[PDB]
This record gives sequence, structure tokens and C-alpha cells, in this order.
Amino acid sequence: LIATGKKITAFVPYDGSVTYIESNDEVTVEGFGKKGRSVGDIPGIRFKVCKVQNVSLHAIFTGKKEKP
Amino acid sequence: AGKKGSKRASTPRDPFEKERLIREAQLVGVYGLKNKHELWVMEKIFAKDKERARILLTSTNPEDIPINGRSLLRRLMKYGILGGIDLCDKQEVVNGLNKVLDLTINHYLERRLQFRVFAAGLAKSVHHARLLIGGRCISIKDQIVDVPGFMVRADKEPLIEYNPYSRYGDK
Amino acid sequence: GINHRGDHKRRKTGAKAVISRKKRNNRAGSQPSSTKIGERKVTPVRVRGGNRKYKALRLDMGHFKFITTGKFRMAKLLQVVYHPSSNELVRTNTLTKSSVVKISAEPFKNDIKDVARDVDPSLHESFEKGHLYAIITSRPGQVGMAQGHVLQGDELKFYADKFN
Amino acid sequence: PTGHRDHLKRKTAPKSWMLDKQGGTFALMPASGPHKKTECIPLGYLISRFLRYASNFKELSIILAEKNIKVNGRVRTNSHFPVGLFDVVSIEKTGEHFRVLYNVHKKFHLHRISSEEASYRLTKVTKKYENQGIPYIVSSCGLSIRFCDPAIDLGYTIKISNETSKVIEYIVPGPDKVIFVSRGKARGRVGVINTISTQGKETVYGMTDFAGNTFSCTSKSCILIGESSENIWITLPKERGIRQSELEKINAQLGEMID
RNA sequence: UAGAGGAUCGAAAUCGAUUAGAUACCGUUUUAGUUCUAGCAGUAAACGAUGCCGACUGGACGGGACAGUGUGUGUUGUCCAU
RNA sequence: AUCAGGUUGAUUCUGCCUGACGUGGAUGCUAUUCUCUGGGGCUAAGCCAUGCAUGCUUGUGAACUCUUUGUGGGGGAUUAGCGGACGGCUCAGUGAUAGCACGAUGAUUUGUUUGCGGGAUGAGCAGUAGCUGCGGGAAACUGCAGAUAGUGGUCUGCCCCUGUGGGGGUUGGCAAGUAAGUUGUGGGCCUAUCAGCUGGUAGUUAGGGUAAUGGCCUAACUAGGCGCAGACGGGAUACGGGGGAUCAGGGUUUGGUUCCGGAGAGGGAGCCUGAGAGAUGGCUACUACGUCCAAGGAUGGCAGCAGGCGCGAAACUUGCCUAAUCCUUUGGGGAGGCGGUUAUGAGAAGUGAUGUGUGUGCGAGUGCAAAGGGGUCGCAUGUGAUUGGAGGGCAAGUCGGGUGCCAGCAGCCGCGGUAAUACCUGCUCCAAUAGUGUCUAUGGUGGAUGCUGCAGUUAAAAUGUCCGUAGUCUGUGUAUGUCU
Repeated sequence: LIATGKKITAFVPYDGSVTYIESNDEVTVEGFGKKGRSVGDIPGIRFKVCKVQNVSLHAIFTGKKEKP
Repeated sequence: AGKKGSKRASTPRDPFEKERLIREAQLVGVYGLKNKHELWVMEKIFAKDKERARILLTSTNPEDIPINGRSLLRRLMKYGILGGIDLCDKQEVVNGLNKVLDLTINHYLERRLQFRVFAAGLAKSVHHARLLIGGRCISIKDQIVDVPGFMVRADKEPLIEYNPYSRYGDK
Repeated sequence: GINHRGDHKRRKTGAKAVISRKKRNNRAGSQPSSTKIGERKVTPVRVRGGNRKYKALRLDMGHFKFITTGKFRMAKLLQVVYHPSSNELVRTNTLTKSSVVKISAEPFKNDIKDVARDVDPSLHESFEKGHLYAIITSRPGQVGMAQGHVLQGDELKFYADKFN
Repeated sequence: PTGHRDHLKRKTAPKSWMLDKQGGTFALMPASGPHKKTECIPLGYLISRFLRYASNFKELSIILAEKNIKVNGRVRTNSHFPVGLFDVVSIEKTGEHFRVLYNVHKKFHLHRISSEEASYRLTKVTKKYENQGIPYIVSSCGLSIRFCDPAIDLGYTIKISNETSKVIEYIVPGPDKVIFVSRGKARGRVGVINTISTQGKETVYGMTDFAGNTFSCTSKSCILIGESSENIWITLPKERGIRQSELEKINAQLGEMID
């Protein structure tokens, strides 16, 4: 975390989408929506990747934008 | 520098309810409405009046039915919703405050300009009236009214006509 | 400087003070003026509203009144013999209000000869040594002058037991 | 915030002046002088909103710098000068006279009068003092008058000359008189005294309109303007200060509601 | 914790059995403790797992105390309705 | 004034978890028009290049200048006066010393405004700005000589307190109005793993200081003052109100932000002028960071309007204005107005139609300080839908093809192992529509905090037993007319 220097893990949602990111990339994460608990069968992760270098991850998967 | 504004419509308490989705699809069909926002505008209009009539009957303040009773009966008569009541008899009024509660949402959708250019025969159907109200071809005795939601008045209803300077006119 | 606000005092229950303001010229004060005897010196100070006080730094020649006859005379100030609050103000010859001074007796030479050496014999004994006692009822640091009256009878005996 | 303010925002202007909510952010600030601050209107509004003479402010200051106005028979050239109740405004060219009044809606009102009525003023006596070997009395618009009767006290109404500024005669308050209410809940209403009672250092006047309605008010919000119901000392406005209630206003437009 | 006492039983320790193994159930040798006096401590399925006080409400068969004489007052056990 | 899904082989419960409706902030895809209303508060009361945000009026008339010329004129430097204490920005400090409500000032001062009162044309000496010359210094700033208005002393007179002596002052006033200072009582932020606290501390008597009351300050003396009806402490994202959101009733939550009140100008202190300042687009010192120099010196204050860097998930133009509104009303004004920029909110019209385009473009006139726009006319002209879903909750497909407990989906229950109505891809349909989804905080939902109005044998919960002080209850603080 650039703001506080804490380590966290986050979950990369869609199909085949973990392969756009590289190491030393920047990413925007946000909550899951359930008050600070985990959701579903995912143990220990409380966050969720949203963007990848200022581009929406959901738009790269639907084909509206182009990879970084 | 004025006001922020305010909201005219509301929203249903439950989105997907079939006994409510069946009768709303009729009203936007029979009157040619444009979306559901127009219909919830008119529901709130019609519901303000009922909540106004009930308080006027259970009122112990003896000087209420005179002032505010007949005030709300004049306002309805001006628009063509209620008939004609002798506003001088204490019993002929309190029966008029019992006919305000037995109303429809059709007594309001029918005092509206898109439906008045249809009853007074000037258009094929309610999809043509909207097409030549917006085209500036209707005139309420002097005025080129242009918005198809203008709620006509009783003493101004028969004066509708074409626009004497429009392509549907003589000049 | 001196400032007469009370924002820095402990509260009625004993609680420590909390200050949330700088001092204001509204409530500014002065250091005490200390009027001594000798060679008149008075100064005019400019106060709120543009007005004027007179601050005496040294004074001679009080303006005293003999009560039994009701006449003012101007006498000369000799020394201070009693102050009701601080007797460190007597060792310095400082003239505040209600201090008792020893005054010169010549200008009252006509007045004192309407009293016998009968019930007031202590007023006639000090007159022959050359002095009388008086008391100040003005405020020399606020108006710039000394002004009082001479002690006789009840007063002169009450105070005489103080300064011996 | 220990120094005086010199501006007025327009939201805070008094309701009696009838100023539009928009139309700028500021309003004219009145000056000190004759009447209180909650009981006056600036001179410059009376010449451009209540007479509509000047349409501008370049023009309004051509009418005042050419010396065409006289408040209480005395030339005024300042647009911040304050004008109060029962004051005469004269305009030489196009000879006219007005008196400053209230409505029954409690707004201001300019009432046209004649020329031998424009030599008057009515005020109350409020203070009384002696200085330098002369006895004085103080008006409610703020003036001192010297060498009046020795039998004028606090509360009486006096008539000022307005062209020599000297008392003419007065009125003592008592039953069967007339009243104008200059402030309070009941501002702009004329009545006729019926009873005068007291309370914890107060005097309250039971009154009765010129139509039968009843009434009551302290003695600090009332000026006597008459000796009896047909001996009033000024000319009242068109409606005389009735204030018909809201039951009696719909029957005019709608008739009665009989059983 | 201090003094006194010591029949019986018995943690801990110890052997003999049983068992695949039993540091256990069963048994033999043998202790602290179990008792009294003076104190410390302050816990329990310290349970009817059921605050305290006041007003009103059907039957049947009983018990314990007092007073009367064919019943009453305070307590209390069992069984049937509403 | 409303409920649904989820513990079991099936049942009735207890109990929470999740869905369904609003509102404030940030963010994804997608966008035609106009009208009103908003926009570097949260993190950094962090640091700032350049431009602008404060100057006027004369009963004052220098240099210079004109006239055929004299108690003559032009000219405009400086004196004298008024203002710069308001307006604008921000929310660090402050939990009541501030703010709101009702009171006291008989304890006080007040320029400009209004109406009354009041005013040295005497002597005699000193002497200055501008101006005319000689000059210093990198700079920023400054000296000496010469000669003149206003002016400054001292006598004289005038006024004040006294008088069978004397001693002060140099014209300063009264009443309204406006403003300001001082002061009494009362109010639900959380906390007892905060229970005893207080030395100018509580009072008396005298004096000083102040515009004015008062331990405000000093000298002497008395031993007081507050507290489970919560004192004294400590914590959290504490500026107070007017106000906002939610919504049967009763309640819960929030207010940096237009209007009114306060406080502050990197941090602390101390002051001058003035009717008014403990002033920061005033001065002096210490302290954080600095900047310019010829090295000896001299200097800085955007939480004013634009703008830049930094910080962060997070926020516009280095534009035009001698017009409206007002202050100081042809002087001055980044106050304020006028556009531009941006899915801030709210309202109103469109994306076509058969008899005879609700759009876009241009032209007149209107409008303005100058222009945009808009609405009244004409000329051509013809363009303009998305976002989220289809097993149940919950409106809508056992439709085609791929994948085979993989890849992925799913708030919750759950789906996928070659027989997928739930994943990926194509069609078809559903809801709302210039919008529609996601993350975060909060009201309702919740009789799941219970005053109205819950529960306590066994589901979470009556204390091992008696006695007993404060408090509550019992025994012996109300309603209403009139005025404010």
C-alpha cells in the first residue's frame, strides 16, 4: 500500500485476467461489500483488484478498452 | 440564489410485483405516456388531495370546513374534475368532501392536453397529438402552447383550435 | 502589560484554566503611580475615547478644609504618618487616598482661634509645635491633586491611637 | 470582530421596506439620526420605489443634489437619511405633500395630503430634563423643545409646528379616544379606548376597531391621534386600518355558508 | 497456619494380576489427610437451574401447629379442570 | 402503519446473517437540448514563480508660466484632512471562559449622523515640507547648506477650584441615535480498567489600576469552596447556532460549507497611531524555513482572485467589466457582476410520420459595457440508445455451440466430475431509460436496545445468604385567560 506501507493480498476477478498484470505494476483495490468478512469460498482475502495502471479491468475483459 | 429544487415523482416500494406491473403497462398504453416517471408524477398529484380531505372532516377547530373546505372544492372545479356544487350549504359541501375520496387516476390523466386534442377531434390518436403539439400547431385562444402536459382548465377547454399561422392554417 | 481580564483564574470548583484568546487592548492597565512629596510634577495621559487623566508624580501644597468653620486653605505637606493598608507606604512618603499627613499650621491661624483649650486640648497642643494633621480623600493618581480636611475631636483621637 | 459594520446583506433587510430577494446582494444602510433603526426607511428608497420618480441611481442623485426634497420642511440631500412615522415629505416642483404611514399588512405607505395639513407632526413625550437653567422635553423622533407648558408628562401626544418647531397643544390619554398602533403584533390598526388597567409595571389598553372587533396592546406601541371618534387630528388612509379576518374575506368572494 | 490426637478408610508412592499396551478399573504393603481447639480462605449442578413486596381468582383427597366446637387462621404434599 | 431467503429425514421455535427502499462522498461503461442550482472542506492551519486585490478631498497653492501688468491670472508639488479596525478567505485552538434563550449596566465609553450650545483677529521670539544648490551608496535607502506658508514656545488676557493666603488649565459641552465593553441563571459528545479535588485557592477590611463592577492586582487577617443530581481527570475526525437527511406514531442520525455569532493570518510574545486594533496587503524581538549581494549590507509572509508544486481514492479560468447591487454613487473596488469548464443535484423536451419532420445550419430584429444564449420571424435541410440482468429470493429461455470439480461464477442459499435452465460464446426476451451499475459511510428495515414496547425453569440471562446508606416510591414542582 503506497499510502501506509502495509502488506495485503487481493483477488483478481475475471477469466484469464491475471496475465495482463506484471510485477512492479500499480493497481487500485477496493472492498468486497460484506462489512469486512470474506465472501464465498475465498479464504483470507478481503480485497479485490479493480484497475490496472489506470484502466478498468472489467472493460479490458469486455473488449471496450485496450491493455496498458 | 434561489432553491436547490425538489422531487416530483417517487418509486415503487418493491420493483418486481406483477399485480402492479400489469395495470401500469395499460395506462402508458391507453394514454400514450412516455415513461414511468410521468405516471408517478401524476400519482403524487392525485394523492395530495385525498390526504387533504380526510383532515378536513375530523377537525375539531370549528372554522376549517368554511375556509379550507370550500377552498379545495373551488380549486378542483376550476380544472374539470368535480361537477358543480352549491358552495353555500353545510351539507352539500361535506358530501363533496366524500366524493373527493372516491376518485380515479383517470380523472386526472384526462384533464391533460395530449388527451384533449383527441376528444375534441383534431388528431388520429394519442401518438399524433403529441407529434403536432410539439410542432406548434395548437393554440388555446391566443397562446401557442407547446408542452404536452399542460393541464387545461374548465372555462378554457372549448377554445382549442389549430394555429392560424401554421401549415395547418389559412395563412 | 497589566491586564484586568479574569480568563486565567482557577474556577469556583478548583479546576485549572483553559485559555483560547490573546490579550485585548480593551482591558489593558497601568503600573501603580507612586506620588511622593516635593516639587510638583503632574503628567497628562491619553485614555480611552480620547479623554484625559492627570497622573501626579510629586506634589506639594494640599487644599484642606477646616470643618468647624467651613473654609478652605492651601497648606504645605510635611510628611506621612499613617496608611491604613501598608505601613511600607509610610516609610516612603507615598500619597494615596486616605493616608494621614502632617501639615503646616500657619494658614489656619485665624480659624483655630474660635475653639477653646477646653474639650479639644490636643488640637491646641500640636498647633504650638507648628503643625496639624489632615487626611486625603481624593485619588492623587487619577486626578492629580491632594484634597482633604483637618482632624478634630472624634477623628483625631481615633487615629492618634494608631500612629502613637 | 470588535469594529462596527458598514454593509447590509439583502436577506437581512426589514420586511416593511418591500425589497426583492434577488436584485443584488446588498441594501442601503440607513444613517443615524431622528428615529430608531428598526422604525425608519432610507430617503433614497422613497423616491425610486414608492414614487417611481427616478429609474436609476445616477438620476436619483440628480434629484437630491439639485435640492428638490424637504423632509419636515427642511432640505435634505443625502440618500441615507432616515424617515419615520408621521413625517411630511414635500416636493416643490409639481407641488405635493405626503405623510409616511403603514398598511394593515404592516408595510410602508405614502399618503397624499393637502398644504395646510403639511404643517403638522404628532409625537410622544418620552424624556424630560433640566440643563443650564432651562426645562426641556424630548420627542419620540428625538428632538428637544424648550419652554413648553409645565404640565406635560411622559405619555402625552404633542403637536409640533413643523415650520417653527414649537408645541401647539397636546392630548392626555383616557377612555373614549383614538389610537394608532406603531409596532408589535397589531401594527397599523386604529382603535378606540375602552378600559385602562395595570399589571407589573405596565398599562394595557382595551380597544375596539371601527367595525366592532376587539383588541388589546401595551402603552408603548400606541400613539393618540384623536380626541374622539370624529375628532381625529390626521387623515387616515383609504381603508382606515380594519384588518378583516380570513373568515370574512372568503364570504366576500364566496358568500355565507348557512346550514 | 499453629498446637493436641490417631480406631477406620485412603489421594500420592509401590508391587501382583488383566492387556497388543495399560503410568487405569480389581488386589497387596504403606502415607498426607479424614477428628478436636484457635484462625485464614470465600468457592459448588451453593438447584425448584424459578428477584423481593402488594391486589384478585374453581374443585377433590390429605398432613403439621394453635384455637374453637361441627368451623377458622398461618403453612404445606398429591391429583383433575379453566 | 407490508416483508422475503438460509440450521432439519420432516416439524414448531429461539437467534442472527443476507435481499428488497432512501441520502452524502469516490469510481466503471454510455451520452442530443435548454432552464434553475453546486464544485482543493476530509490528506498538508503544507511550501509558493508572475500579474492584479486601497486610495481620495481642499477655505493648501511651490517650480514653471501668461498678460502690457496688477492686494492680476493659469499650473499643479507639498502641507492639512478623511479612509485603510469594514469587505473577502479559512476552521488550527476551544466541550463551555464560545454559542442560543430570557435578564442587569442605578457599574461604562462612543468619530461620521440629528437638534441645541460654544469659539483670542493681542504682544515678542524661535523655526519646517515642497522648492534652489552641493553629495554619498552594488543595492534598499539617505545626508548637509540656503530661503519661505501652516506651525511651536513664552508673556497678556480669558476660563476653573478657593479666599481676611493662594493654586491650576488653554477650550475639550448637553440630549437623542448608532456602535462597543462588562456581568447572572439554564441545556444528553463518549468515558469510573477516572473517587475524592483545590494555594490567589473561598471570604473580610483597606488601597492601587481601569472607560467601568470584580482576587483583576497588592498589604494585613480569617479557614474556607466543590463533589455518585458525577466533582477532578482522560479520550474521538469537537468551531456554536439558523439548518439537513430518514419517516404511521414515539424516535435515530448529521451540520468544514450561503445568513447571524466567534476565533486566526508559518509559530510565540510585545507594542505605536487612532472614536475604534493587542491590526499582520502596520512596526519591534526571539524562533521554523529561506531570498538578493560588488560580501559590507539589505530583505520575505496567497487560510484575497487566478495560477504552480506537493499530497492523496478525491475537486474549474494565470479570461472580460468606466454597465446592475452597494461601499467612499463618473475618483477607487478580483467586493460584486459576465461568460467558459465539469454526468453536483433538481425540472422540462427529443430520437420520427403518413396527407402535410418536436432536429441541425444560416439571415434579419431584439439583447448587452461588449458579447454567448434565449423567443418572434423567415431560408434551406436531415442526423440522433444505452447500462444491468434471464436456477430461487426477483420480472425474463431446460434455445444453439464450446469447456468437463478444469477454467470460471456466486451479497445469501448454491452451480461445474462428458446427461450445465447457474461458467464462456451467439441469438431471443426482461426492468428502468439520457442514463444505468460498483466500493464506502449513514436513516429505515429492528418490538434484533424495547418511554410508548422485548426477554430471563430448560434456548443468552434472577446474584450462595441476610442486614443496610444515597436515590426512586409511599406517608404528611399543575392547568388556563390576557399581555410581552
